[PDB]
Amino acid sequence: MYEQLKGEWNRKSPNLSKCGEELGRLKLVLLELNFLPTTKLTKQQLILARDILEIGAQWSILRKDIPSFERYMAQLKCYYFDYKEQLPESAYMHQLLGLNLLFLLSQNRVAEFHTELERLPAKDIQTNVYIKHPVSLEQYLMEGSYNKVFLAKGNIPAESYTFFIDILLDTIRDEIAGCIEKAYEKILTDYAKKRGWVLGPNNYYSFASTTIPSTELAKQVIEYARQLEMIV
Amino acid sequence: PPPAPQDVEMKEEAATGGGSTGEADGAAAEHSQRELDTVTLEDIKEGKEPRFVLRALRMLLPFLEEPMDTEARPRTGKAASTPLLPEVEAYLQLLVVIFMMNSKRYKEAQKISDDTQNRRALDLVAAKCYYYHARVYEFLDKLDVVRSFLHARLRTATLRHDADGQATLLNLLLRNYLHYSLYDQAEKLVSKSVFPEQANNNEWARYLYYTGRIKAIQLEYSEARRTMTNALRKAPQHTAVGFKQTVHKLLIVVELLLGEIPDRLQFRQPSLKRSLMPYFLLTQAVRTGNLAKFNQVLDQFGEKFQADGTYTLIIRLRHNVIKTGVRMISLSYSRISLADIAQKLQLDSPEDAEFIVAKAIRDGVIEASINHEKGYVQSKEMIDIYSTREPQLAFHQRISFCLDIHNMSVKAMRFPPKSY
Amino acid sequence: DLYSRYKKLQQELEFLEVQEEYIKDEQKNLKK
Amino acid sequence: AAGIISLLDEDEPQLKEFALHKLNAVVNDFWAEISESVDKIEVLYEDEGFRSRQFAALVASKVFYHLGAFEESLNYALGAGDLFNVNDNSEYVETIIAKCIDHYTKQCVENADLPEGEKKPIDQRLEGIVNKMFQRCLDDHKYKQAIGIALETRRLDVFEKTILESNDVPGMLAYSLKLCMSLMQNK
Amino acid sequence: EKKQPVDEDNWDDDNVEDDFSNQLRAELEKHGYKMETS
Amino acid sequence: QYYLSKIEELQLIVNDKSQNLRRLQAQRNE
Repeated sequence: MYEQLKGEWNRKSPNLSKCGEELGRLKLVLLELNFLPTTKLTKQQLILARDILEIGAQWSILRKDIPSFERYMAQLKCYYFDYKEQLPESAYMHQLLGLNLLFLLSQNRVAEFHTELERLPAKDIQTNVYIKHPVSLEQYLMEGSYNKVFLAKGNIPAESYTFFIDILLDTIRDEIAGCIEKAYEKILTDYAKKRGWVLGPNNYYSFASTTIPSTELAKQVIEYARQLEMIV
Repeated sequence: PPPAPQDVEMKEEAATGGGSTGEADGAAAEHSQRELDTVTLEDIKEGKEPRFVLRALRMLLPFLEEPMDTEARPRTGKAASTPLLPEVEAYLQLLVVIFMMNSKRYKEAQKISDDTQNRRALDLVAAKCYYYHARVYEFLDKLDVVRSFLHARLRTATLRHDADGQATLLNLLLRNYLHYSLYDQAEKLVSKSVFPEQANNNEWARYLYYTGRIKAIQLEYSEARRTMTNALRKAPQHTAVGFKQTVHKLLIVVELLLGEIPDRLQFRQPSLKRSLMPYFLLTQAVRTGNLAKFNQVLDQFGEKFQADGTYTLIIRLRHNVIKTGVRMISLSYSRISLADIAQKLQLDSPEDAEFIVAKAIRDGVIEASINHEKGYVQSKEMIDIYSTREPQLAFHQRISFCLDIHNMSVKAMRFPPKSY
Repeated sequence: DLYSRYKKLQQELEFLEVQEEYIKDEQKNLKK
Repeated sequence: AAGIISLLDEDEPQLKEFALHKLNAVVNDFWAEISESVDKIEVLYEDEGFRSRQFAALVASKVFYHLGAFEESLNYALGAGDLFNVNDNSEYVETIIAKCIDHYTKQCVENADLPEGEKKPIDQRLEGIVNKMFQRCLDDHKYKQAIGIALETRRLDVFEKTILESNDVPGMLAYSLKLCMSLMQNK
Repeated sequence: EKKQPVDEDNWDDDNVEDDFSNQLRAELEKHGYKMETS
Repeated sequence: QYYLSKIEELQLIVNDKSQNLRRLQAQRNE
């Protein structure tokens, strides 16, 4: 009962063929029980399905599939949202949570990034090294991550986020565009060639960078409004 | 002797109830408020009361369900809403609360069946019964049954009459989780209504407090400052002991994060220092920038902020301190030497200072317009602010709004009832 | 017979508003 | 609630039924989720393939309680398909159906004053629920209420058959025309 | 509001003290010494 | 017993504040 789900974690899946069969199974799992409409025995069932569910993102992240990654990850939070007093804490919970946190910064949803941070005040504190790397990265982001881009990468090579850190790294910030370079500062080829150069907008950075009557129309309306009040 | 204070204090309630009944068919919101205030300051003042509330008109627990069982509408609602005041003030905290909520549920069942004089007295005393629900809740634990009923009653609130206490209760539910529940406010954004009457005038400020809190969670200081200040403006009552100290803590920490450096000459209230001095220490540290002292004060006062739902904010400010300091330097000069500013802010080296300045170009301190050359940092503040064209809009639209706010006039001439 | 009560209430409301607009106009005129 | 949106992103009729179960189970305990998923639910609105296609309008009507848009509830009921009649009474379903009934009466008077014909008929389910509530009134034997609906409905058929409310003809059945004289003007 | 637990001679001068609370180490006199040393 | 026919009455009664408005404007006219 609920097989072909726990016998694959040990070997995990070096290949991707297992995705199709696994995807069919979760449909059965979801069919066998609605996510969480409200039965602690079903909760005992739920924890069984949490592993594949939480493993669900691990496959999407493995194969670079954002649409399922977001979808699967959202489900796990709902599992954690559920009271689930019996919920047995696992080291995975902390590891997976940081992956969202690291991704959230990746998707420049900074407001959401802090939102999650305040959701785990007891986790961050000083322990939970698993999620300590993203916060350090975030602090570096609000501070000069540009210099600290490789400092945090070297601060800890891995925290079970070998791929997790990869998304952030390849998503290099480029807000520095509001400056002068390219024979005006010359430093900050392929970068100087992308979309012709830098990201594409503006021009060569070395050469990159009153009227009452218009006010008349706008002011006219304003003045009448004051009069309009004095009607009655 | 004990009877005499009771014998004088528990009889004017009869006169107030008589007035309420007489005006019920007159209809409400012009006399009820006074009776509600009397109820409140009787509750603060709080035996034989259960026997004296016996079926005042005909044509503890057993005393609770005796009256209606005996010879028996807004007055009945008020009586059913204020039998729990004795235990409430006494705060027995025992199962007797579990004996009280059924009265509330019965009152909830009673009021729901009523309907609008009820919507003008019973509807509002519904606010205090919800207050008791929440109290009775937090005593044991939070629950969304109140949330479900409130959400259902929102549609009724959308009917002829509307009270806004429901938003306050929803915020109460949000804060129960506190830093954990953040989708709740996401909902509150869209669900927000006008409720401009502000009839209570305390619910408005109350909700503004937590609105400022949630806004500050996402570091939206530009408007968080103004909303928190406006909320603090509407608090005439004493509300001193541990009541406004939280609001002040939030406002001042938010301000410090933004970059402004306050000074205690602002508030320095007698009944705040003992609880707010940790913020004084941290702000004093920030104004200078002694990181060692900052971490010292942080680890010393680990609690409070942790217990005040603000630990994360200070933890993040621990690096915004640099921007806080740079605000002043950018304000003072008009053509800065990058190396000199680097020395002043003990920065690493010239390229680090240039990068920091660029990062600070964003929005806020006057533009830098760094030239990336000998000009280094320019920070050429805009000039011509002289009520001239340059402040054409700046010193015209300000007055335009300040005068269009004269709608207080039309309100005033639309207020006079001039009975008969 | 709530229907009749609603009907007469509506009649009173319309009569009241027409009276109100008339009074507004009369006061405006008397100002001159 | 994030499961709701996450599940909806998935494409499967069984997934749609699970969304149905959870959402009709929680309508207001989680509101912003559906408030933002309005897009997905409304695109599913018009889909013959969706087994519970009418349930999309059911969702609209049920969980637009916060969304006060009256016309929104009107179209939600119009597309409700089957569940509109079933919902005789509940916390707020009764309110929305009553609002739909009053709007239907408004439309009836509006298009009936049009005397030359070619009046755009309203969605059939609307007059169906109107007649169902008329039957409930007949069961309650509220002749005055029934006739009042009939006249405000501007349909003389219901006005005629209202005489069967009690079938005694003491008063109103034969003497409420005086009341009509008193409180009406349309010659 | 309620429902909230938490809780010149000594005023009108906090700003002055804090503004230079760190300083005064030179009393303007060590300042004079350093100045003349120039 | 549809409530459709027992809400408009409350609505109109509430709206009757136009009566007080009429009183005030009558005072001005007087």
